[PDB]
Amino acid sequence: TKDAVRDGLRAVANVLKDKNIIPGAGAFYIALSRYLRSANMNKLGAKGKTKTGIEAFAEALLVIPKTLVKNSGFDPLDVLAMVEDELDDAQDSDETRYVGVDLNIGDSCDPTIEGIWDSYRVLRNAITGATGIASNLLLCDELLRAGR
Amino acid sequence: VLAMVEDELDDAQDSDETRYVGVDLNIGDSCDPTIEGIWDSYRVLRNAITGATGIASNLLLCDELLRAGR
Amino acid sequence: SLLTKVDADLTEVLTPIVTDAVLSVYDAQADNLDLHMVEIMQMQHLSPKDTTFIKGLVLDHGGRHPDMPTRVKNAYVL
Amino acid sequence: GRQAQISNITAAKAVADVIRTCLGPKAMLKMLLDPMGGLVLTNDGHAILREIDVAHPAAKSMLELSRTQDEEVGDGTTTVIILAGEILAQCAPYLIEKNIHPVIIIQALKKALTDALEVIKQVSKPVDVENDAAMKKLIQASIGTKYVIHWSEKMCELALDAVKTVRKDLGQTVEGEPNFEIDIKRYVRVEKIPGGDVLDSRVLKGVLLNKDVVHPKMSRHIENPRVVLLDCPLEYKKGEEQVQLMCEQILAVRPTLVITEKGVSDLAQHYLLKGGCSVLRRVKKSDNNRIARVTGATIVNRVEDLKESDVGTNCGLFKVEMIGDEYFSFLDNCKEPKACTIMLRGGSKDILNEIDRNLQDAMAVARNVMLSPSLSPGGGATEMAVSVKLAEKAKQLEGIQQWPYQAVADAMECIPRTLIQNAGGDPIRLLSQLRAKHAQGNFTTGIDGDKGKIVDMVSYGIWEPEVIKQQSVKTAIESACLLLRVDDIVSGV
Amino acid sequence: AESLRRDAALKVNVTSAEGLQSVLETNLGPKGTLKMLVDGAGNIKLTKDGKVLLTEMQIQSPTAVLIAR
Amino acid sequence: LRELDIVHPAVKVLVMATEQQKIDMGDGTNLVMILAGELLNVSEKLISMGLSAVEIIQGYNMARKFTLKEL
Repeated sequence: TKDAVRDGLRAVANVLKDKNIIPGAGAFYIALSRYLRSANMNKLGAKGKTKTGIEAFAEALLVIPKTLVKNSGFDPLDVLAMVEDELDDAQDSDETRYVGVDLNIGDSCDPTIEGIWDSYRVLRNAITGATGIASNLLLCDELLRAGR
Repeated sequence: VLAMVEDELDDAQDSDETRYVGVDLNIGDSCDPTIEGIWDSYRVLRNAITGATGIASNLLLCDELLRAGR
Repeated sequence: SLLTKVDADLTEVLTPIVTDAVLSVYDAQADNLDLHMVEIMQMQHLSPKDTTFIKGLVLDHGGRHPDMPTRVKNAYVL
Repeated sequence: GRQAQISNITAAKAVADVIRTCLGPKAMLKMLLDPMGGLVLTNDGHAILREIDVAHPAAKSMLELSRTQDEEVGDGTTTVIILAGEILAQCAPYLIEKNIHPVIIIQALKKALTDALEVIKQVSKPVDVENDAAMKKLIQASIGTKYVIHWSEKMCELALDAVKTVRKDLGQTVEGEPNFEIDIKRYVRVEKIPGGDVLDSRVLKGVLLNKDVVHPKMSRHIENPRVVLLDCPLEYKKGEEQVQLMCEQILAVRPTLVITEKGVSDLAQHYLLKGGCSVLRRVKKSDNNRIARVTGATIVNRVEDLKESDVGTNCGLFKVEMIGDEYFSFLDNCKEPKACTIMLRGGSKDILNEIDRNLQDAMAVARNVMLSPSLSPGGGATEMAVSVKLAEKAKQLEGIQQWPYQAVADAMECIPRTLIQNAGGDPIRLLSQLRAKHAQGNFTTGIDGDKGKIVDMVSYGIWEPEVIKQQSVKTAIESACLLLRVDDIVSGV
Repeated sequence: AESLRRDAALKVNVTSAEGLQSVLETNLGPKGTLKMLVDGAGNIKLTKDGKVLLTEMQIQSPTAVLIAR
Repeated sequence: LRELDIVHPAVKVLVMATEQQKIDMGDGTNLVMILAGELLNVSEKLISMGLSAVEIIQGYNMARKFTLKEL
């Protein structure tokens, strides 16, 4: 209980400080992974060889919505195709509609109606933070054992 | 070689024409297979794609390896 | 944030407590917020379902006399 | 026997095995596993080598030679080890299988070192040492990829003012000519100043002291204070009126300022108060030599021996005005007293400590351009261009040294191949095309680190001073020959 | 005197990362699992916080050290 | 339980829950330990059947509220 209270106070602390809010339940990760995949294909302004490694970053952002449904026993491939079908109908219309994963029912959901929101400051340092940590692990070719 | 071929095929669609692209092993870049002269029979590749699809699919269909008869 | 760390049955109890905890101590202005000003008391006696929010401050050792009054409304602190 | 010669080459390769990918701006990060459970993720080449525990004694020799180069120059530490490490690899079959005498190989490296320095002088290009805009893209090599990248424009003005002040041409053939005669150690010594701003940082010429006034009521502004230096402080003399007599000996010239190395008792403060002179105690001994050079007061031990020749000329201001909640003292003036004191100001002490090491390394690279008025192409262009000239000069030798001489060209091509292995491209395809571009391209074709495609260095303008390229190949030969001089290793006291 | 290189690390680093990933994989989300960690103190503590999990367990693998930071 | 040496730390969870019955009400300590042990046996078939332990916990929370109203 003490861990839940201290985590709740620090989560609301960033709500009053930062005026920006992001929806949770995988709404930010699914939209970002789909946007980055179709952005570089249309623009083609990076490189031909670099887009190979960029695809690995886009596919690595879909593990969070697949993890939430994995603990509940739901098929991660079923819930992934249902969200993509809703995002395709949202791209045709010029309006703005957000889609998110509903863990209770198993289908998609509107994160604004359900009320699942995540802090902007937490998710802003989550992408940049996990980038530098995972990159440094790939830069070590050989393990160095010394000092004794 | 994978990036040079994919970038060449995309530029051929915008130019409104038909240009075949292939891998040049000697130079390392792409090549025109009609000029170089590399051609494969239709019956060879028809049974290759169909044959490799049915045999490889049957390998994933195996639930368990049973040992009997000895 | 609450539904993650509990079984979701305690969230409905702590929903009004956590929400009113920040808004009461923090007046609405530019200013800033301080989480250290919010006291945390731990008790192993009562069940977690009966927990409540404390707007003021609580102390450990009180005076023990049998004739002390149970409830005192509008008391002066000196 | 021959077993010790194999271990010498193996120990040199084991040390270079770690820094293989540590060469170049694209160098990756290494993980050092400590026996206590700690890890070091820093990618610095010379910072890891000091923590590496080695067994074979030749590996300890590479650490001592790299430590000497680390003090002179900030970079190029891993360049010498990789270059000297690949020489033993190419000369391994020549020393053993070909049965070549080791001194012949050592003598061949001495003749190859002389021809290598001549090629470096030919590929060098003239550069203007007095151009302030030209020194910006040079010093930037030690600037970029650091926190000082935003202040780089202001960092160049702080470095050029310190180098140009203490440099002396003195060109002549009589007593010998030091080129610009730069002294970094004593004169360019920097003292950090807490508080302030980095943009407003200026180069002061003089000696700075943080000690404030030792008397409650004293004049905070003096027109022309005269510095008086002494050793024995003002107090009652003891064996291993007297205090007033020591003050009258200083007042014989009626000075307006009194600076004492050690502390000052409260009795001497009242005697010098009526004389109209400030009292300043707590001065280090190392600064006393710099104070005499920025003032001219002769340092004297006994107060009774103080000479009248002391002068307070060339004193800009006495202003004690508070900076950073601490009273300071500024002896800076409008003239150059053959020295300077760099004043570094910032928004915290952690920023000042980072600028300190960065500014000293920035001026070290700046001096490298001042000492040698020439630049060499970087990014493996210099290493490949020399290897091309080595193949042409190998045909005119006509001797037994021709075989070990050709092995040097193979080691010269390992540095540009090192940048390619970290680039991710095909090393065999790029080295074959890169070697052909130096013949008809006037050694203008380098290697681009960010992109990875072979391009010319005239556009991006990547250049490094010659003294770094000279000391890199000079130490590598001395390091490779030293390992070949030891054919046997014994133990015991 | 050969130029052959090795991996020996990334395959072990990813394998060590996949082991730590599966520990915190089921601990993420409101539908996740709550795990008990007791090291030497005889004090039962159950929390899904990823930082508390790494501080209460001593991991010799160098891969989890950077993740702990 | 206070006089027995517990090895597995998972058993201490039931021991700590057993003391909750003795301190407050003081009666029914055997009803708490025996019933909690059977809830794991009936859940062993559900964990094996492929029903996730998450919905198993959610099922007990819905069944607990239905039982308290019938008491």
